[PDB]
Amino acid sequence: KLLYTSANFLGIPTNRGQPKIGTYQGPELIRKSNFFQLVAEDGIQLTDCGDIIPVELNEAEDPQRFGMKWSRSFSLTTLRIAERVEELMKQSNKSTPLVIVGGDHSMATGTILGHAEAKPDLCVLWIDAHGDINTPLNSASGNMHGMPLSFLVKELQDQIPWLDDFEGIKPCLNASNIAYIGLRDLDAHETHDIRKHGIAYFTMLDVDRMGIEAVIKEALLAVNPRLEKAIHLSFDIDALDPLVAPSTGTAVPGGLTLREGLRICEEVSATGKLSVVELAELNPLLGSQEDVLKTQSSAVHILRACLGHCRSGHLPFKVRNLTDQGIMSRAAHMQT
Amino acid sequence: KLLYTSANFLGIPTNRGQPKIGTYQGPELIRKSNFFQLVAEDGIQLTDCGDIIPVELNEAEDPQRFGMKWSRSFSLTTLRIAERVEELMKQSNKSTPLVIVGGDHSMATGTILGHAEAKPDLCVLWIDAHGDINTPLNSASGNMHGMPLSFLVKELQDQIPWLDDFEGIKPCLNASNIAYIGLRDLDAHETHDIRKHGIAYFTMLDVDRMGIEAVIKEALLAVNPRLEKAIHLSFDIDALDPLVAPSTGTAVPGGLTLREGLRICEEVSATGKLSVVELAELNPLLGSQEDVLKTQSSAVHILRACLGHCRSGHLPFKVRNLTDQGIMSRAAHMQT
Amino acid sequence: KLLYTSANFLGIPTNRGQPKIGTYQGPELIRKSNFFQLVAEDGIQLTDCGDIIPVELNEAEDPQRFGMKWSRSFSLTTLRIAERVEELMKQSNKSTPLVIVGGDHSMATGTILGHAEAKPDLCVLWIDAHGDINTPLNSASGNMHGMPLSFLVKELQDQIPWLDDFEGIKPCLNASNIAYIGLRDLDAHETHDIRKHGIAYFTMLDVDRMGIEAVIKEALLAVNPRLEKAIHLSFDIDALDPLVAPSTGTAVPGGLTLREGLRICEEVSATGKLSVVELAELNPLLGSQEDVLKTQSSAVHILRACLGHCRSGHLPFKVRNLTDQGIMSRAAHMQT
Ligand SMILES: N[C@@](CCCC[B-](O)(O)O)(C(=O)O)C1CCN(Cc2ccc(Cl)c(Cl)c2)CC1
Ligand SMILES: N[C@@](CCCC[B-](O)(O)O)(C(=O)O)C1CCN(Cc2ccc(Cl)c(Cl)c2)CC1
Ligand SMILES: N[C@@](CCCC[B-](O)(O)O)(C(=O)O)C1CCN(Cc2ccc(Cl)c(Cl)c2)CC1
Ligand SMILES: [Cl-]
Ligand SMILES: [Cl-]
Ligand SMILES: [Cl-]
Ligand SMILES: [Cs+]
Ligand SMILES: [Cs+]
Ligand SMILES: [Cs+]
Ligand SMILES: [Cs+]
Ligand SMILES: [Cs+]
Ligand SMILES: [Cs+]
Ligand SMILES: [Cs+]
Ligand SMILES: [Cs+]
Ligand SMILES: [Cs+]
Ligand SMILES: [Mn+2]
Ligand SMILES: [Mn+2]
Ligand SMILES: [Mn+2]
Ligand SMILES: [Mn+2]
Ligand SMILES: [Mn+2]
Ligand SMILES: [Mn+2]
Repeated sequence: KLLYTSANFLGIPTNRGQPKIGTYQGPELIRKSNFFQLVAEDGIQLTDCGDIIPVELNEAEDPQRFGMKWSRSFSLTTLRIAERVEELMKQSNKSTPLVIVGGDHSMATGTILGHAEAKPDLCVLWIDAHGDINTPLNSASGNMHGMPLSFLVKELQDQIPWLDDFEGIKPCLNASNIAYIGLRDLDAHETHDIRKHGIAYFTMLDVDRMGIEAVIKEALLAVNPRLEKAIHLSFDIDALDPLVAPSTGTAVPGGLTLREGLRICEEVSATGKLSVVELAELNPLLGSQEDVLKTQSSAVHILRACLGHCRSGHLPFKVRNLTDQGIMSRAAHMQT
Repeated sequence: KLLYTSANFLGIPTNRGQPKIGTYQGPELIRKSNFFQLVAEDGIQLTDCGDIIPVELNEAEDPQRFGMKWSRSFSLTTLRIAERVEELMKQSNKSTPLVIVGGDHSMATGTILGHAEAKPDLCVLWIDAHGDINTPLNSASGNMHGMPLSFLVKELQDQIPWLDDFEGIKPCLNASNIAYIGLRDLDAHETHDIRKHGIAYFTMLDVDRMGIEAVIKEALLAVNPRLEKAIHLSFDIDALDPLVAPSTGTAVPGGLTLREGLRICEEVSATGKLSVVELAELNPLLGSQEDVLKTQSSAVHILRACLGHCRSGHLPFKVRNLTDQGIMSRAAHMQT
Repeated sequence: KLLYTSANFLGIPTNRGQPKIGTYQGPELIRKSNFFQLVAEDGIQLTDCGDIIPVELNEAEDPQRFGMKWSRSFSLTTLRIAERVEELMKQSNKSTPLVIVGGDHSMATGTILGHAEAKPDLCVLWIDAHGDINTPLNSASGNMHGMPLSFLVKELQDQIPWLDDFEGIKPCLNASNIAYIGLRDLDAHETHDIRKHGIAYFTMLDVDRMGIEAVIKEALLAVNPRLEKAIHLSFDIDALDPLVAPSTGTAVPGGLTLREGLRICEEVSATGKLSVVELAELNPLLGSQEDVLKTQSSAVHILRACLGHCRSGHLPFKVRNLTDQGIMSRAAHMQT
């Protein structure tokens, strides 16, 4: 009765991809929730594989290079993440989805790198208000969480500056393997690159005009037309409207409703090809206590959908019956 | 110009169906609002018929039986409610809708029981995040507000334990007479029963895929295909998204928008068959002061829609004209 | 690459159209935001033309007349506004949109009056929870922000009382030139007038049944069928749901989502006929600090859409390239 009967859970508390402290508490926000319990109530066996420890260098060891902040912390963390994800995905080779909770979105360079080592023909569905595809000299901020796809996309490599410590970060994605949903705050140079190299993208304007059901269908058709490929689902929590996920660093008004979010994850889950889902940019240090609780529960419902939770209900494993307990029913009594 | 020119209002402050104190203040939350005034501004004559007094036994008088909490308080309250609703509906036999404000949802066993005495061929539209159809041995909580339909549905009576004090609670509904809208947190055994006995149900997944306009149409077609039957509309306020109804005991993210809620009620009202509407699970003791105000106003707009309020406007009874007052208009002056 | 390369910005801090203090701070709420900066980042040259000073008489100078509150302050302010807007629109005669930030909605009588002097064949798109078309003897409140269209519509002039100081407020609109979107709280006499004189109107019920995409299309077809006419877009911030614009004086539940709001403005902008947009009823003195921030940002995104901001992204003016900076790319290095 289950598409996935087992899953792995992994925390990655990245916080050097952007300057607001708190994304390192993202994984704990989910472990504190009722997520594990709810997943078990649906019959799925979920193993907590712990946390990856990011490499966090001090300032002297990691000065700006090409405007990037903490780029050596990033290159070392990226390789450490990729190694771990690769090994998790190879022991898994019904499939066993890996659920990753961040951490700021700079982690995706590592998770996709490692994922692609185990499954080189994968596709990527990127759910985000933002493109996360700035090349370093175009980044207005220097924040690495705004650049993680640019290092992975083969077509962009003539706009990435060479750095020795980045050598092991091999571009493993073709522009044709990525589709965006949720965009509403692209930088001009992101827009240029996306359109030039033909990356499939469905912005909130597309969601408004097409509806989320057509958008999901067209995104899957664009990068996984016959469901042949493993799916890496990279879900930025700020893809969702600030009304349901306020506790995140770069919140943008006019986002996906929670329900639109669930629909993306439900459809992706139902392909049977969900290989990795990562959830980025939870920051429980942002907003009120009630803000944190809203963001937490949105995250939990999103992750549950990813593992196959069905809003139209699940059947019980064992169907209970009164007579087995030696109890007299109303129907039985009315008979006698 | 009005489908219903008169209506009755009844409070039922049930609070022994679930453990959070405060649902007993639900009716007063609405009497304190501008509801009565707004209904009068549309030309509808609304009579406040007061409150039913629930039977609330002490612990010694009402211990657990088959895991149910406060089950004798429930059986006695159910009969008291049914008697009152029956008598209100028979004096009413244009029709006169009865508007009931709860109170936790355990009251529905009584309201439907009494309603069905006056109108035995009725149908039920159940608007809820939850199924409220757990049979007692499957209930994980023992809370009666999670069980009220199970006692009414004929097909379920071989899974209801016999209790003498429940004898007068006669199953008056066929599975074929009920349709759900809004579901998103069914228990596994609810799912089993609903599907086994073919109860029409439209979950939030159906609402996402079909749209609320098709959902309403299909729900009405399923249980009232030619508008021959009286309608009992049982509206749990937690059917609506927590963003618009936060002050309720079992809030579930991803609910109906207020507008989707209004559309259900507008269509149900416009059939001319709305016989009873009850609004359950208001708890003004939950949430901030602003939470309570949001929940209150959502409830008021919902109830107004039920009585035929039209968002596209109403015509005046008397059309006013300047000349009657002996006043010179701009047009008149420009003439002379 | 731009439909409008220049725009003017004008504040009108009206506050005598309604009794809650604070709408006079509306323009400053927007000047304090990042609006100007964001508009510049899209390549649009925006000139701040300052504020109009409303005429605010004391009580003795301005007693009630025909139940209207502050009607002489209104007539004098209306003429002062109209003169200023006219002169701004004539120097502008690619077109140069005028962006007006209120101020309560009583200002529209003046802005449309002056606009129509420069462009007499204009059409009006009125985005509002309310009709703002009460004639003075039908107004239950006496608040002028609830009456501004009634003075402009030729067909209504036999229901406007003559007042000498109103003589210069010439009715410049035909009922056939106006379309509403967003209505959900019409007064009965508004409903009567709208239907009698055939004013196009699309309420939230129409938005629910038709969807905003069809609604926009039909509104534009009704009053600007071949895009021949200049458009006056009069956007009441309370058209939007209180969840995204809480800081306004007459908030009504069940409004446009922010996204629906953006879609209206995006389509209106894209006609190339957007001549004036005014944004009314911001009140930063209402609600919490976070309420004010939500309302502010909703306003900013709305105004940006009006000037042609594209949620699917903009192309850069200058495309940057690594080699120009004498930097070695990853691709280049891999070659050698
Ligand atoms: N793209 C961003 C955000 C990336 C967020 C990372 B995510 O939360 O993981 O999706 C990034 O940091 O790369 C910024 C960049 C700056 N824009 C506004 C902007 C645009 C153009 C100019 Cl010239 C300037 Cl000065 C500012 C907002 C998004
Ligand atoms: N169905 C509920 C809620 C009924 C709310 C009553 B209403 O607010 O009037 O609609 C009820 O109380 O009957 C609960 C039951 C427990 N589930 C979660 C759950 C599911 C399965 C298991 Cl095994 C466990 Cl331990 C927990 C949530 C809804
Ligand atoms: N139309 C209103 C609001 C206008 C708001 C101006 B806006 O914020 O610029 O759109 C205005 O002030 O003109 C009121 C009038 C009173 N109704 C409720 C009502 C209806 C009928 C009667 Cl008989 C009574 Cl006593 C009350 C709400 C909107
Ligand atoms: Cl597209
Ligand atoms: Cl169905
Ligand atoms: Cl219409
Ligand atoms: Cs826990
Ligand atoms: Cs696109
Ligand atoms: Cs905080
Ligand atoms: Cs009252
Ligand atoms: Cs179903
Ligand atoms: Cs409280
Ligand atoms: Cs500023
Ligand atoms: Cs209409
Ligand atoms: Cs305040
Ligand atoms: Mn983002
Ligand atoms: Mn991101
Ligand atoms: Mn419920
Ligand atoms: Mn319920
Ligand atoms: Mn308004
Ligand atoms: Mn208005």
